[PDB]
Amino acid sequence: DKTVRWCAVSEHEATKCQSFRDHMKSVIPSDGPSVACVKKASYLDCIRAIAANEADAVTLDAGLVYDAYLAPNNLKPVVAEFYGSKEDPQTFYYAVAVVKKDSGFQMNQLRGKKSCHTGLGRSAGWNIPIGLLYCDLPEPRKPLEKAVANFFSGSCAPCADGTDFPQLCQLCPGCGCSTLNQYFGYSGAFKCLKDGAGDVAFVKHSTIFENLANKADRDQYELLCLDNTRKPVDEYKDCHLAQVPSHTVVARSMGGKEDLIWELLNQAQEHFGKDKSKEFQLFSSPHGKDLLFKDSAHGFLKVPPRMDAKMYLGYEYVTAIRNLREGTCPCKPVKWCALSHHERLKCDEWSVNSVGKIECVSAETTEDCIAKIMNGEADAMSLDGGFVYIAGKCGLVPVLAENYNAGYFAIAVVKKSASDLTWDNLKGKKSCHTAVGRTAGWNIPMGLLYNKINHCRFDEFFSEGCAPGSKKDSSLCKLCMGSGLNLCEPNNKEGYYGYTGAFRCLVEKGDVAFVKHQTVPQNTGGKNPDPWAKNLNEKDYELLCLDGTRKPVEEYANCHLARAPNHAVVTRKDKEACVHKILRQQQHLFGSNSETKDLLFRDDTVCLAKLHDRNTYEKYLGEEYVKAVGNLRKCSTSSLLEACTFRRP
Ligand SMILES: [Fe+3]
Ligand SMILES: [Fe+3]
Repeated sequence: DKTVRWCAVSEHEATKCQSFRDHMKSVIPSDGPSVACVKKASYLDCIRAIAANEADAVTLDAGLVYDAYLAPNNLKPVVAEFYGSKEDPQTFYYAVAVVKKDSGFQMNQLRGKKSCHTGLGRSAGWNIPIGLLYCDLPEPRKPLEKAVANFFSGSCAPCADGTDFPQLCQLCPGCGCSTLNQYFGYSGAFKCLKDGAGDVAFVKHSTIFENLANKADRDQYELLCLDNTRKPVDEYKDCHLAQVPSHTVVARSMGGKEDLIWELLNQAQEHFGKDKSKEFQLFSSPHGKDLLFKDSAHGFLKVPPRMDAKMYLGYEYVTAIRNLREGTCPCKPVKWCALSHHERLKCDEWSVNSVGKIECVSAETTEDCIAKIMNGEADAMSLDGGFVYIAGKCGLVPVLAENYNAGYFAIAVVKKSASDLTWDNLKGKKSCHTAVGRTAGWNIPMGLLYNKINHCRFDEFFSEGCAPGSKKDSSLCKLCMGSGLNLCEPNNKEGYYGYTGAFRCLVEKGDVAFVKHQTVPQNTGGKNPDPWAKNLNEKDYELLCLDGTRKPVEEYANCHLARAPNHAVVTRKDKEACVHKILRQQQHLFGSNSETKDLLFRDDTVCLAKLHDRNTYEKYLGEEYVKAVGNLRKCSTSSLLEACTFRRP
């Protein structure tokens, strides 16, 4: 059977679920998904049922999505309710901290201020703010209301115990837990700020726009960011305390049945969704409100499959809630991300030589490493410019660049014999790329080549090639040299992967190689002893310049496609300051003063530079690069980038 066992937490939810079940059978062919209605006492019993393989799916709030993920349940998000409507599906809400312009403080200065909360136990209003501020709270931090009452000088915390902690109702005496209180609710908390009662209001990114219709009024307010700066209120996407998902269907991490759950719900919304006018309505019921799904929902979106819970909730939210539940308070060692066996051992004795200042975490892919940096499992790692872009869209920032001497050059290399080749028409020719998605091998070359054909389906412009990372059936995987599962894979077990592998690809079967400027010289004249390169001379190879001419290899300065942003270290903004510092020390202690090739960093790197003002993926790579990458993402297959862009379209 292709049955999805849906978990209800009430008799009304069960009744609607049974109706859901019956109407599906009139709509879905017998070879398709069906529904079964398991009923439990609570969302946690549902979570446990799903993990115990007694049910498959339930819809939860962000707090429960965290519970569902914790061991031993290990559930993940698979489908997302969206709101607003089809044009612009709203899946998340942002918890923000609104303040008045020129009030002169930031998040790390909230102690002593007057606070406005939507209500005790509420999320944007209480749980999130308090969870981020937890370790700033005075001890003892239990009971939490007492700690909060000894942190802000006075507050309006609706439904707080004003009798034992009157500070929490100074701005709304009695702490009224109803709209009878003027400072209650999302709109009430903002009023507490607007009226001058308080200095900050913990609400949602939308509260302000729903209570002030004119931009002139809104310009008198700002948001507190966690980097201890401020931004305007229409920039909440870059200045919030947490990005929270409104309503999320969860399922087993292994054992699914993600694919059926989506097929079921996708066809459910197509026949019974918003404004479908049937006897049965997926987003309402006469039996009660918000059964199975929120009544205000407009449809379902499929959660990208790379997404796990910690990634879907986000670093900030997870930090907040984790603090409230564990209650554990503390520059601490940098946890570096290693991608392979050889990289790991190099890291391991970097950790021993460091006397603790650097620990080592290992993952199997770069994107798995970035995911660990995002969610806290790891801290830093060095990345090609094409991966810092991905790391940027995912919320990370660059802390340091690799200097080898403005960075390295992206050159297109050709065999001198074949002298018909010019940059102006390589159409129908054999191409060699380091890997799809990287500066020299793809982003720059295919960036420029995107402008002159107006599309990124490059397996049709070129005849064939090796671009490790393309779908293994593509014409840009036919020249690759890996055997078995390694054919065309973007790692070492594909011989044509990397700067030099792409040049080897040119030597043995390609017509042009997109590569850095030091690659040909460093792999010719016997400098590389492996048979394929040992007897090569760099004079047999030329570079294609953009004007349309050709030029020898060692005068790349006048014959390059563009300047390439240097590789860079990336981390979370909440560790930018400490990763910079740890590393620079570890550099004049182990710098220019890898056992195989280029572990952790490229060994030709001489020092790690700081960027001053270019600590953003947009300001480090430059506008013309991100514009190019933006054009090539249309044809990109990066599952991690698909997850991060789901959170930030
Ligand atoms: Fe709420
Ligand atoms: Fe690179």
